[PDB]
Order: sequence, then C-alpha cells, then structure tokens
Amino acid sequence: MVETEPVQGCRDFPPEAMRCRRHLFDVFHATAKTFGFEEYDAPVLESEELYIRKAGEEITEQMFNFITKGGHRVALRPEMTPSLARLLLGKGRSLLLPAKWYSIPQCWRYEAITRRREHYQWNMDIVGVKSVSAEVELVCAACWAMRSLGLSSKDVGIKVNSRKVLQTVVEQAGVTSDKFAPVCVIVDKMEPREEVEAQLAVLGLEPTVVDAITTTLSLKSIDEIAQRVGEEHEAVKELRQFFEQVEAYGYGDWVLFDASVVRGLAYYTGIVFEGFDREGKFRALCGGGRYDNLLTTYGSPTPIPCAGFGFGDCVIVELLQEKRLLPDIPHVVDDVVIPFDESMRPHALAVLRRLRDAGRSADIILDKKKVVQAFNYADRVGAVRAVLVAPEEWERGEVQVKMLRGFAVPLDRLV
Amino acid sequence: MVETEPVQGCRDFPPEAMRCRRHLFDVFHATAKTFGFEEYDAPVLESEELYIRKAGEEITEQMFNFITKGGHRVALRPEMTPSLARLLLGKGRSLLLPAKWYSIPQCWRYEAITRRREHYQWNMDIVGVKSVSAEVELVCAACWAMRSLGLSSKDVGIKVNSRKVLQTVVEQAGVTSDKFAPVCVIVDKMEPREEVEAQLAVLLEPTVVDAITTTLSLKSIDEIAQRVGEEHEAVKELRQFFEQVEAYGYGDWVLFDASVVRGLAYYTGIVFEGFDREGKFRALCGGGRYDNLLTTYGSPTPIPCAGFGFGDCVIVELLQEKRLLPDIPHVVDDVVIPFDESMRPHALAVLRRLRDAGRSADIILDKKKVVQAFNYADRVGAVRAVLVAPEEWERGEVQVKMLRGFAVPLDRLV
Ligand SMILES: N[C@@H](Cc1c[nH]c[nH+]1)C(=O)O
Ligand SMILES: N[C@@H](Cc1c[nH]c[nH+]1)C(=O)O
Ligand SMILES: Nc1ccc(Br)nc1
Ligand SMILES: Nc1ccc(Br)nc1
Repeated sequence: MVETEPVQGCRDFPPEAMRCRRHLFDVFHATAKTFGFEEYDAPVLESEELYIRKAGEEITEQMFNFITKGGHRVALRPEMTPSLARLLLGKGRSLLLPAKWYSIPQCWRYEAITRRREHYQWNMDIVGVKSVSAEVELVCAACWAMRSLGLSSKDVGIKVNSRKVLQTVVEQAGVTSDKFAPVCVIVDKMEPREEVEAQLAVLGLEPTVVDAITTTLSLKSIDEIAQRVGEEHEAVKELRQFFEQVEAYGYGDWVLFDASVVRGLAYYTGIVFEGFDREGKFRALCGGGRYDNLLTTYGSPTPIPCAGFGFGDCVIVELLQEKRLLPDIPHVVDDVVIPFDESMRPHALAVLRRLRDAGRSADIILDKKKVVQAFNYADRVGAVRAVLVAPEEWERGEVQVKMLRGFAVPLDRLV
Repeated sequence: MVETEPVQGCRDFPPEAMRCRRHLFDVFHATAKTFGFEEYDAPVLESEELYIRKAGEEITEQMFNFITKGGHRVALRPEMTPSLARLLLGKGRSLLLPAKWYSIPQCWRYEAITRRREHYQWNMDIVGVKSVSAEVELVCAACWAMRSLGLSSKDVGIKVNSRKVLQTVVEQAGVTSDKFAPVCVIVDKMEPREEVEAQLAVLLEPTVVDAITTTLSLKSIDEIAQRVGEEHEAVKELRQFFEQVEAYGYGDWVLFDASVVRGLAYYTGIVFEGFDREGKFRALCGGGRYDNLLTTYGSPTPIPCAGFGFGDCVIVELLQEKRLLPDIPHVVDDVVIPFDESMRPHALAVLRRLRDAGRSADIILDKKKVVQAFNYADRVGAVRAVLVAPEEWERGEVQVKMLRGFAVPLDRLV
C-alpha cells in the first residue's frame, strides 16, 4: 500500500476540511472586494536571492529551498511581500498609484522537527500612499474580516506601534542605521529577557543603549512616548492620526497602542501592528506594517511607499473553534433527480438539463438504485429537493417533487 | 536591481492577468457547483513514489522532483489524480460513495528548454460509479464549462473512445496484460507512424502491430461492432454513453474517434479529449475511466473511478482566437472623496456606512484635489463618486455623481 499520509508538515483538504477553508477564504475575498483591493498572484517558486536580507530573520532562517537540475538556487516562498515587490518593480512607471493589491498564497518553511511547513496567508497591501490612511485602511480590513467571521472586539484586538520611536532612540545613541533592522529582529524576540539583551550586545550596542531600548518598549501610552521624544515627533503625530481615523470609521474598540510591538521582519520603517486574542491564548492572528524602503533596496530609482499585512489561516481557525464559530458546514445541493428505473434515465437527464440551465445545483442518481435508497442518498448530500421521474407522471408532462409526501409538478414549473 | 522576471517557465498574475484567470476559474467553480461536485485540495508537494508507474508516460518522464534536506524523494505534482487516489485510499470504508470531487491545482513539470513549467488544471472526478453515466456527466461538465465561456459546438467538440476495444485486440494476440498500459502510452504518440511501430516491437510481432493500427483507423461504432461483436463491452457502453449525452442535449458536442487513447497508464475504459474544430490547438481537456488505480495503490476492494483534467493555457488561447476574452476592467461601487483633510473623519463614517450595506468602496487615501480624486475614481472604474464637503455635511448630506452632481441625504446613500 502507498503512503496515505501527506508529506511531512503538509495538510490534506478533503471536502469537509475544504468547506472550512473556503468559508475562511470567502471572507478574505469578500473583505478585499468591500475594501477595493485587486487580486494578484505569482509563482510559489521564486529565486532564493529574493529572500537574502542578512538581518537574522526567522523567515530567512527557515527557508524551504533547493537547487534545480540546472543548478539555480530557488525556494518555495516563505512570504509574499518580496514577490509583490518584484511585480511592482517590473511594472515600474506604468503602474497607476495608488494600488491596492491582495492575494491568498500558500507559503512555506522548512524546520527540522521530525512542525507545520505550509500555511495559506491572506496578503493585503497598499502601494503609493505616504500617509497613515493606508495603515488605517489595512487595520480596518483585518478587523472587518474578523468581524465577518463572527468575532467581536471583546474577542480580539490589534496592537499598534511605530518603529520610528525606537529608530530615534537607537539613532540618538550613535548606532549606525544598518544596525536598526537587526535591532528590531532581536527585540521582536522579547515576547527571554536575558538572552535578548545578550544578542543586542553581540550587535555592538553598549548597556546604556540597551537600557534605553528596554525602557521605551515598556512605555504604556502615547503620552508617555510624547514625554520621551516630543509631541511633534513623527511617530506621535502619525499614531494620533491613525487612532483618530480608526475611531472615525467606527472600529476604535478594536485597536490599541502597545510599544512592545515591532514585528520580526527587517523591512518595516513605520507603523507596525498585529492582531491578538483578548484571552491571551494564541499566537498572532495577523501582522503587518509600513515598509517604505523595500522597493528602494530592490533597485527602484524612486522610493515607493508601501504598507500591508499577512493574515494566516491556522491561528484564526483555532480561535474560531474555541469561540464556537466554526460549526460544520454540511454539503448542499438544490435538486436530486431520481430515475424511477433505467428506462426513465433519458427523460431524467432532460429534466436535469433544465434544472441546471436555470442556475440550480443538481445531481442525478448515476448508478442503479431503488427509489428509497436514492432518497436516502439525497438526504446524505443535503439536497433541498428530490425530483422523481416516473413513467406515469411523465405521460402527464409531470414529475414528482418532495421537499427534504410528494407532489406532482409540471415540467415547466420546476424552475 | 533584483530579477523582475519570474522563475523560468512560470507565470506572474498582476491584476489584469489575474482578472482573466479569475473569469476562467469562476466558470470551473460554477460548473462544479451546478453539477454537484465537492471541492478538495492537497499539497502541491507529494512523495515521488506516488508517481513511479513504469509505463514510459510523458508525465513521469518530466517530473519536477528534488531531494529534501532530510533525504526524502519528493516532487511538485505533475497531475492531481494520484493525490486524489491517496486521499480516497486514506478514508477507506468511511467515504460515502458515490463521491464527486473537484479541484483546481497548479501542476508542475521540468523540461530542459531555454517551455512552460506550470499550469492550473481543473480536475473533476466521480468515484464509486461503475456505469457510463459517470463519463457522461464528466463529458457534459466539460462541455458546460466551455459553453459557459461563450464557446459553441461549432467551436469545439469531445472525441470519445474506449480502451477496451484495443485491450481485446491485444489480448487476442496473446500479449500479457502488463504490456497493455505501455501499448496505450506508445499508441497515444501517433502524432510518427514508423517510430510508433518501432516502439511496439521493442515492447509485439508485426501482425499484432497491424491489428492495432487497423482498429485505431475504424471510423464508426458499427465498424467496431463488426470486428469485436455488438455484445462487446465497449460497444454497449459507447452506445449508452452517446444515448445519454443526446438525452442531456449535448449530442452536437460529442463524437466517436477510435484513435483516442490518452497518454496515461491508468485508463481502463472510456477515454475522451476536447479539441477545437479548426484543428489549431492541442487538447483542451482530457480524461477517462480508471477502475484499477486504487487497486494498484493497495485498496483491498476495487474502486471504480472516472474523471478529467482541463488545463488553463490552451483554453485561453482558444478564447483569445475566438475573441471571447475581452479585457475585464476593474470596478468598484463607490469612491468617497473628502473635500479636504478636515473632512476625512466624516468621509470615513460615510465609507463605513457604504461598506456595511454590502457595497465595494474606496476612500481617497492621500491628499488630492477634488478633480484629481475624480480622475482616480474613473481610473478604478467606480460606478459612483461620493464627495463629502463641509457645506453639504452641515445639511446632513453629501454630493453624489454617477460616472452634474446631486446632493443626497446620508440615510439614502444605500
Ligand atoms: N510579509 C509579512 C506580512 C506583510 C504583508 N505586507 C506587509 N507585511 C509577513 O509575512 O509577516
Ligand atoms: N490526471 C489526468 C486527468 C484526469 C483526472 N482524472 C482522471 N484523469 C491528466 O492529467 O491528464
Ligand atoms: N513563514 C512561514 C511559512 C510557513 C509557515 Br507554516 N509559517 C510561517
Ligand atoms: N503534466 C503537466 C504539468 C505541467 C504542465 Br505546464 N503541463 C503538463
């Protein structure tokens, strides 16, 4: 017998599981459409050179990579943002801005544990908008998706911060700019306190510079940030604008400030955010931020402002299961056409044709079955209606219909 | 600068191209739903052992395979049917039959060219149905999809045959059953006549080759009946098939062709493939019955299956030729325009309302003068522009313009 289990760390989606995934994706698509984002896609296979950022990111550390027969370094994408940037850079001058693009790529990782190696990740990005209205819209989109799935602001929130605060603190200490990305990557690991301080020292930062970083991540309000860097610091004005705009849109209860949020990606320059459950039970539900320099690093002759997020398919489902918002969605079909016997099969097919022409989902019983077994089958597939095509009714230009006693119905009136 | 081109043989789908792909997939999904099939999926990465069939298939010859860091032989799936079989075999007794399952996997191949290495392929399969009604439904589904895209029976058809005819001819000649799959794979190659005869010899004497050649050239079912009898399984089944398609109303879409075998080892019965009537393109779709596959995978009981694959590349070329793929421009219901930044908070409340009512809506995100905001609305294909200006706002109103303006109460926007 062949191996029935899927490849290590990968999921199968038989129909039952697929209906769940589809319920989730319906919301991602519908939210994107509500917010005016355009779908795109790109190959799961990208050049490895695309992901070499040299900041010690977990995402680059766990690349699912391999060498082609031709000898080229490729990888199954660990994330989508670089692919997006490649596409944007390809279009160059011909891309109309602003652009709002989304996708739901499967993304990949390798880990030596004998644990998940793939997930699907909703990506939403806004390109060509300098102002915080982008981040506002993005955070609202994430909340909208969660609310659409049945969650409330009692269940979840979005923690919001700006990396510009830390930038200034690190830059005031005399640390070269190139160290800033590594610092964010290290400080993201705070969620072992001694080991984080140790890694920062290896980066070449003295104890007092580490102290200033620690203190600023522990400041619990925007006013406290204001005391440290000033009320007219870019981060303060922008964070204030952000919260004012989310409040105006009606999602104020969903969002809050948290100075410890930095995210683990090298490329965020400004506002960063992540979704979380209010019970403190799960990892991040989604994550994102502004990354205004990425396209410049890729060689764009002009700077292109970008912001966006990723929203995974695994943590959200666990949360929905906990909150009892993922009831089993059973299969449905409008009609099941039942030939009384094989001599009625041709007539039954004409009926089936009609039903499908009118936009109805319909089965016909394919093998030889007795009527009552055909009826049981109809119930198993969740048919709303059984349509028995029997010789007596057929001579009267009729069929028998039963909603799941029967009724005789003219053919013309079935649809 | 980084490489902007995608990896060799792979396609990018920026929004314009993605809208085309989505138009196609909408039809695949909608056809599956119309026909009562259930969606499934499985990993693009499968074990290589899953595809080692040893019949010289093109599909096994061109596997995109590699070795993990852990040392396991894996591959990006060249097709979906083995993955389907794996899932079916996993469920075993607990799967309710009949089952009708579909998916739209990306599938992969490696070729030493300078040419496509990936395509998307609609798969539709019926599991647990012994009778030709399965193949009927499958062929009708394919036609339905093509008709849904704007094609007619003047544009395309489905050639249909049964491998059982050839089975009998080969088996009458004394050829061991294990040679039958290789014979089909070879005979599928009929488009170089001398080289096909040569490959069969490496496998069968000249007179056995002669009988194979003649039977592929027979132009009707009655002619098949003369050779193997009207009681031969292939004859009865093909007759039933055409009778059922006729009854469903797709008789003009289908026809008999004794040269159709397909290139896959596993087909046991009816096989079919879609084609354009102008003879310009490769096969549009292909499939057949494969009643032994699950048995080869170790199923303790035989499980009848039939299905097809329907690629995303040839169909699009055909639709482009027939001028059935007009550019689909982006659309959005509303574009909310703040008169200036002091109106942004009010504009956001309006945006919220519009979206609450099920409308697709943008708000102008950066600082723009009104006329530039309006131009932007037109570019994104907005049906309606909603200007939120201080004067109207004090009256509990906004300005609306369908793409002169009108003042409208907030309550009446939706
Ligand atoms: N690529 C980020 C998410 C993101 C999308 N756009 C911006 N950020 C991640 O994987 O966490
Ligand atoms: N796997 C086949 C198509 C198919 C699906 N089901 C049965 N046949 C192919 O790629 O040609
Ligand atoms: N980056 C990444 C990829 C795949 C999974 Br599962 N999680 C994270
Ligand atoms: N089997 C297969 C795979 C990929 C492409 Br492109 N064509 C055929």
